[PDB]
Amino acid sequence: TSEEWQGLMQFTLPVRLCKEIELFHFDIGPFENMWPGIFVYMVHRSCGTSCFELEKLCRFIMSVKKNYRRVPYHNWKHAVTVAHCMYAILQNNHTLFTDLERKGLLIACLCHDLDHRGFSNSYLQKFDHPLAALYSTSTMEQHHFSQTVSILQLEGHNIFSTLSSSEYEQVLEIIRKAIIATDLALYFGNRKQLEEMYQTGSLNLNNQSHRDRVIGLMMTACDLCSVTKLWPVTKLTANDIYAEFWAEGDEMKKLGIQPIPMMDRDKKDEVPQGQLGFYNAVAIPCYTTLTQILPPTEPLLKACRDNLSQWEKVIRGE
Amino acid sequence: TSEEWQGLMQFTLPVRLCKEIELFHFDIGPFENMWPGIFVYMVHRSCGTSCFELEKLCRFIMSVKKNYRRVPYHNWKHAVTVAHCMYAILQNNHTLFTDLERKGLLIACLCHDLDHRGFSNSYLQKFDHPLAALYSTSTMEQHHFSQTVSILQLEGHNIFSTLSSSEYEQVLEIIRKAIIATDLALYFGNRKQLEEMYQTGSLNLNNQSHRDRVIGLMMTACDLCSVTKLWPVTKLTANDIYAEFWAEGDEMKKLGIQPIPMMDRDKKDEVPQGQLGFYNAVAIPCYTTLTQILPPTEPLLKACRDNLSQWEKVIRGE
Amino acid sequence: TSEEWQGLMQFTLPVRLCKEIELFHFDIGPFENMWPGIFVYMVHRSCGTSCFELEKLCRFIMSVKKNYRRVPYHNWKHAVTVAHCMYAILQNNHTLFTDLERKGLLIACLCHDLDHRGFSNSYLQKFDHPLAALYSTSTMEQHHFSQTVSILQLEGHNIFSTLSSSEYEQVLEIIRKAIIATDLALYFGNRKQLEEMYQTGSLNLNNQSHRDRVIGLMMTACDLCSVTKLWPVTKLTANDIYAEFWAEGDEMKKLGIQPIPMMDRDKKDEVPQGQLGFYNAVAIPCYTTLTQILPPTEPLLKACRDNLSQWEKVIRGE
Ligand SMILES: COc1cc2nncc(-c3cnc(N4CCC(C(C)(C)O)CC4)c(C)c3)c2cc1OC
Ligand SMILES: COc1cc2nncc(-c3cnc(N4CCC(C(C)(C)O)CC4)c(C)c3)c2cc1OC
Ligand SMILES: COc1cc2nncc(-c3cnc(N4CCC(C(C)(C)O)CC4)c(C)c3)c2cc1OC
Ligand SMILES: [Zn+2]
Ligand SMILES: [Zn+2]
Ligand SMILES: [Zn+2]
Ligand SMILES: [Zn+2]
Ligand SMILES: [Zn+2]
Ligand SMILES: [Zn+2]
Repeated sequence: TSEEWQGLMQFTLPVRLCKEIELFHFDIGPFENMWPGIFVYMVHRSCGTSCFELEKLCRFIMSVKKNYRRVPYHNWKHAVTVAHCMYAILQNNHTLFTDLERKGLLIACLCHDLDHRGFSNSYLQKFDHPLAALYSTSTMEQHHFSQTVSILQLEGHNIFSTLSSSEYEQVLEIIRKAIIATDLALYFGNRKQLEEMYQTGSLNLNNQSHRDRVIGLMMTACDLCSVTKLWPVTKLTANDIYAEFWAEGDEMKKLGIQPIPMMDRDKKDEVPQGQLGFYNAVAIPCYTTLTQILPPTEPLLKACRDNLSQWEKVIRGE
Repeated sequence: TSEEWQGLMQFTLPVRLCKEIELFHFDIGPFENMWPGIFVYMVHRSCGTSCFELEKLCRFIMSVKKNYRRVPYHNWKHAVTVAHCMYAILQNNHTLFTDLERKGLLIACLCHDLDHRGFSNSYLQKFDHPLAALYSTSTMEQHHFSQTVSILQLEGHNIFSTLSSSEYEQVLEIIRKAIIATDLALYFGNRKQLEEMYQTGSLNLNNQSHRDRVIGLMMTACDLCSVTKLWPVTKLTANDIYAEFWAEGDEMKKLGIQPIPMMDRDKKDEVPQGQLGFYNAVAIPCYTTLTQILPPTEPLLKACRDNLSQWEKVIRGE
Repeated sequence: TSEEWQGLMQFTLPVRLCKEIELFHFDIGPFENMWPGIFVYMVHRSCGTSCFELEKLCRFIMSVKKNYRRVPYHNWKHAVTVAHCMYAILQNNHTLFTDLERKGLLIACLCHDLDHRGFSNSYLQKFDHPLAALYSTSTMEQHHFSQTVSILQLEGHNIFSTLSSSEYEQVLEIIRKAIIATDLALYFGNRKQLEEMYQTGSLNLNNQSHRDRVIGLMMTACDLCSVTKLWPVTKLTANDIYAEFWAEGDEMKKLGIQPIPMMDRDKKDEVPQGQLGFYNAVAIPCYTTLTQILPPTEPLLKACRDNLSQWEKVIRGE
């Protein structure tokens, strides 16, 4: 049979990639046509060679790719990079997650920014975009999930077709919650709640609502993982992130609204301080809390701390 | 019937766009997939919901879009922007124009830069481009009109198929004259003639040759409308315009010909003075004459004057 | 018949292009859709109007075009530019080459960088790219030839189908050797061998191994021809070349490896000196040796010397 042939197959990457893909700070490289193979490899090791029908999975991946746009940062590369961070979290916390959760989270990560234009929810609201009228909160993230479902509904694209309806509904809920959690506006309340539950000892991974929160934080951690790479990667990725911010800032000015300094290309000198503020208020607390809840995710925090030191070095002019 | 269903339909934009589209200084935004809807809305309000068969119009628009190139300034965005300026002129001078003229001018504006490479007529002549051998004068503009006719001749693309042959020939003439008028080399003689006719009182909109001239000036005014937007839009658009000039300047240097300072990227410091010269010699007289002939177009002149003040502010280092 | 109709046809370029295409320092221009016609013209003058079936040749050219990537320098424009330099060498040494060699070398030049990503062999090795595992030496060049053969094997794409098998095998060998010779790592040993054979008088164009070497040097000379154009072209092309180097340098840093100064975007100030070093160690000796072997290629050397003087002028701050 088809599932039998797939059970005998072994997907391999080049030697260097096989070794370094296990590292949290792994970079997926500039060869776009290798990314699908990298994702499939990650799925095979974390879930198993029989989790998805290979032909369907490849079809799904290429359709997802086609629905990411040619923008500086929120592109196809970002999707696969976020998926890799989730892979590393899953592999280092392997006894914690179900089969469905492992399937769902890698797929959710790949799909989490589908059809992103490179603008924030705030801009869409201010521009009075049709999407903002349809989704009052988490505008883009609700759209990302809608795009995911549309791709799954295409002929030969339902990678979950072997699941029972019960399991199908469960994995789609996992995916929906995970994608919505990537709305950074929801992160602040989530981390604060998780911190309180961790300190009191009420935090229980057997409680579904607690579990959803932890997954939500994992999604933030993966989404922000540019700050957890080695310095050369972290610095170069920041260029792409700010390219998008400045473009939004330009568009804000066109609406007659002065953008925040983060999005203003006339205030490039304020970036190092802005980075310091971002690490202190967002990135460091994210990985600190995640490390508390999941100690094997420690390397993410260490790398984030190291990049913080590097930005401080920039500020001093060193 | 089909025309009956269309008569009952109402096309609407988001609330902010409905309000601000009526403003001369409106910016169409960075969401490309909203531009076709914006154009259709403008056609519906200025001409009527029964001027074009909707399915044919949409097919036509997408084909026009496909025939604009990915260049910094003479692109699909420019086409829709010029069309909007014409919409605002038409709406504020609504008793003056026939049904055919309103149809023709919006379509002419959308098609006026079809297949533009981002190079001027002068460069094509000097490079000895096949187009320059075919069209000795108004080289690109003659090509734009030829592209328009080619699109109209495609199956299911003749948006004027309901017109009589007499009316069809009239609208195509309106379109041809309007597109040729966007050759800025022809503007100087046209404005000068219009100024003389306005001062003597010989200018008569009932005279076809006079009428053609006024339409020609309207086309220049719409074509140049970047200088009539608010300062943030005007300044950012100037970046795109000069990107193309510098690219042509590079190509001129490759032919062994020193380009004019306007096209020389080594002389970026001369841009503010070059802008002052452009407003004084071209933009201000254009909108001054247009305002004299059509007083409701006044906001274009006011905005042009304000941008002139801003460029003077740049020169002073303020 | 079909070959008879083609024998009566005459392909012509615009007047300026017909004249200036014969010059070694000719620039092909920014009009992409004219490049196929330029190549066909060169083939017709150097080989003959009956060397290729026109319909097959055009199909082949468009497929080759489709398999070049949108990279700063190793793109479709580079392919046609290298082909032009070969055309000029062939035309000025017209009694030396067979029909097969003229066919082969122009096609080899057009195909010599097929599917280039803008990265060197060294980067692919260090990234552990699948291609490096398959081709241990001349990694990209072996891939370029493989892409060439794949295009020729497509239906209606075998432009050499009229050749006998013997001749077909000969032209494919000419093409293979020529493409492999564009590996600049192989150039240094080749030029050194040719210099020794020239000085002793052992160099004999009737010896196949000697002939292969000379063709190899011709391929280097054509590949590097940016340094043989007039200064404005040479300077602007250098921008594209370094754009690719800096991108590779960024990727090297992402692997945790400090790149050589040539590829480091933080060391832009070292470029003029790097250019001086490149001309002295690579470009000048290449064209000096080529001019010794083929005196009519002299203009390439003169232009290279002139560009060397220009870079020295930059260093002095003049
Ligand atoms: C590496 O640096 C960053 C990475 C990042 N990665 N992902 C997301 C962001 C980022 C994206 N947007 C953010 N917002 C959006 C809303 C904006 C307001 C609400 C003021 O419109 C506040 C800032 C914030 C705070 C961060 C982010 C920001 C970064 O620097 C500020
Ligand atoms: C906002 O600034 C401009 C907007 C513009 N929008 N549209 C068109 C132009 C522009 C385009 N080209 C122009 N020409 C072309 C011919 C050129 C010669 C004839 C010397 O080759 C003279 C300048 C001129 C004078 C203006 C134009 C120029 C502008 O600044 C000079
Ligand atoms: C116009 O300037 C150049 C044109 C060029 N055109 N083609 C190729 C190159 C070029 C491409 N790569 C080169 N290498 C690749 C290997 C690299 C090592 C082996 C150190 O990785 C040494 C430099 C070298 C020496 C030259 C080249 C380099 C140039 O400047 C250095
Ligand atoms: Zn997102
Ligand atoms: Zn994201
Ligand atoms: Zn034009
Ligand atoms: Zn225009
Ligand atoms: Zn090469
Ligand atoms: Zn090459």
